[PDB]
Amino acid sequence: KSPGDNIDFQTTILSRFDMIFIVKDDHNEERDISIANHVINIHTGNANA
Amino acid sequence: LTLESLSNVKANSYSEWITQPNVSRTIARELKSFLLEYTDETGRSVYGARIRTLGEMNSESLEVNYRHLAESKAILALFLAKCPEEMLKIFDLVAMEATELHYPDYARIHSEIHVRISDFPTIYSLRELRESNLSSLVRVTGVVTRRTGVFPQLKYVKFNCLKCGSILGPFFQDSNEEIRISFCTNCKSKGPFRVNGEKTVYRNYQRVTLQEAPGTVPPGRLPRHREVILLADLVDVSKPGEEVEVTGIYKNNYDGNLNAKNGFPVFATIIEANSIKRRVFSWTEEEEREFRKISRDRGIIDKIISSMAPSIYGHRDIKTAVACSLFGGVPKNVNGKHSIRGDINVLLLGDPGTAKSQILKYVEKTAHRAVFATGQGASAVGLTASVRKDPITKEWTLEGGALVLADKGVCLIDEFDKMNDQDRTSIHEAMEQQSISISKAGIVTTLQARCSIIAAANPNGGRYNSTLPLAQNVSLTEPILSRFDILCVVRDLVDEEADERLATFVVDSHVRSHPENSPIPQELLMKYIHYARTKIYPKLHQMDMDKVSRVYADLRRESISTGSFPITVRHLESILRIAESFAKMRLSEFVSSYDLDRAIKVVVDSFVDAQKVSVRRQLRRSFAIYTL
Ligand SMILES: Nc1ncnc2c1ncn2[C@@H]1O[C@H](COP(=O)(O)OP(=O)(O)OP(O)(O)=S)[C@@H](O)[C@H]1O
Ligand SMILES: [Mg+2]
Ligand SMILES: [Zn+2]
Repeated sequence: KSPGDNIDFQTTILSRFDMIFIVKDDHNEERDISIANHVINIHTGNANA
Repeated sequence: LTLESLSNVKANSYSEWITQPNVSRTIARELKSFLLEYTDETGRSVYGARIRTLGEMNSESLEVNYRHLAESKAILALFLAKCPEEMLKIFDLVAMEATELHYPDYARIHSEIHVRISDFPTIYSLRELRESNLSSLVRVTGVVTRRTGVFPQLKYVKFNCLKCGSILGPFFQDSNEEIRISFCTNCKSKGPFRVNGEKTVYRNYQRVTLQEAPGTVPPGRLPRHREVILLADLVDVSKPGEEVEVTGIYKNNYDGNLNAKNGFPVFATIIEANSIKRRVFSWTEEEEREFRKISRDRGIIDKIISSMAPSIYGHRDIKTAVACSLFGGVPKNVNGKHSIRGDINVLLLGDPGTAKSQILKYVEKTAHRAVFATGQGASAVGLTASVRKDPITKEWTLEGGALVLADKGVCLIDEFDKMNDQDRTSIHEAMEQQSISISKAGIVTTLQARCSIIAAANPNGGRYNSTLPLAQNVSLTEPILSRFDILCVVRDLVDEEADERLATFVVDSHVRSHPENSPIPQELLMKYIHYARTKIYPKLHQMDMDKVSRVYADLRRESISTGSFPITVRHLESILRIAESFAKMRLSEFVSSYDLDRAIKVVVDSFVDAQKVSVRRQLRRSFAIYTL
């Protein structure tokens, strides 16, 4: 689908913004292992230190 | 005079008889003898122990049983029943002297001891108070509707004279009528005297409306209501909505020029409360040891699962979600910059007749700060913050709503589907920011709404359709559906054995309830939940990170392959939060591996059962290792 086909509004608001960011789910093991470890260190307290 | 001389009366009325100084001093002496010499033939003086207890607790309330006085001096009990006001004043003085017999410095601390008569025999409903009960002691039951704030009423009234500035002596304010002084005794003038509040002493005052309890009212009749005045020590005792029993003097409220609308010389009636009796999440030193003893059992958690809603049968995963929501995780804020929510939000989506409302009522009974609200209903606390002006009081008040009111607690929203737009927005903000921002009537602020939410909903069309996924069965949109940690879909599929056991359970519940006819006890369980919520705060350590990260990728790649709605990071956070909630039921300071496995089971079961049946068949076989 087009980027204006996924928005639930007109395409003029997209031109109205200064910087748009299309944020992805990369859907692979090498990234979500790192994300899972980051969140576990957040919950543990290592990331605070 | 003697007791037999007290039996005979000479004055026209009982009140004039007690008003005489000789009868008053005789009654004072007899009450002193009764208070100092009453024993229950067991060698102990209960009233001396009561005086010692009230002295050591620094309290102005003395509980005197009516049957003790009736057995001791029946004529004084009859005098108290007929003319309670001045005899209570006499026994106030007597009890004060009895207290000063033990503690000689108690007068400067209090200078007032209130005697509370308990176990009055005659029982009256509010619908049977009549002409004969005026200026007499009545014991009436009922439900408190609403109560006023605590106001200062003048007790020891002190004046000053405008002519000379001299400050006059203190005078006792009778509760019946206003007192006034006409002389100065310094400049000998009848000039305008003014009450100065800095040297005037006050008592507390409350006004409480009591209605007849709706269970006891005759069929066609409306519940009668009376108004009860609570004095200094009895203020803020009975909260509205509870059945209470008040003993007090039934008397007339005096008003100017009577009532012009009636055209008849009609007075209103009040009850000046003598005693209040109620017809608590405090753990003692033995209670915490009992909690530690019951926590060290290996199968404690399952017992809590078996303790959730005994009247509800067979919904074990729903009860597990209830236990997780009641105990809850721990909130956290790493470096102040990043906040992780620490309470489990449970959505019970079910067909009619799956007893979701009874589960909500059970949680309302069990939880500490539980607030019940609904979308379609009217006579309930709203979910939206507001600034409301009373039409009569003309006072602007800030209502935080059910979400702010359930802070550090649980909010139970029945009928989550037919909510309106403002309540949906309130729920969305209360789950995103855990706060509610108001800009109304010049008030711009934010209110903390750190509340767990246990919501109940009906699917679209009255049935869950397993062919369609969850989002198409519920009117709730994707962001509000994603905020729930446990997502219990319950459906009443036809199973013969399950139907037989359910029907047996319900019919047995009816036949136990007829008027002619291993679970933890509820009282222990409620304090256990409060204790585990308020003192445990579990924590997970670093060497378990290799398995949660493993199983996270294991669910994510399978969710990609199967093609359902994706597993995000929030499912991992829900795992880690449900683990911390399960660890609280063990009263454990750390998170164990079986704890994490049970949380993973809960999250996997909650994610699988909300799917299309094609997704269900693959996901059940792929995640068989984690469901076990
Ligand atoms: N599993 C069950 N165990 C015991 N009683 C049950 C069970 N399921 C239904 N009931 C009874 O059936 C009735 C259903 O009442 P509700 O709790 O109001 O049902 P509901 O789940 O709230 O569905 P609604 O009202 O359409 S939202 C009550 O009398 C329950 O006691
Ligand atoms: Mg219901
Ligand atoms: Zn004067």
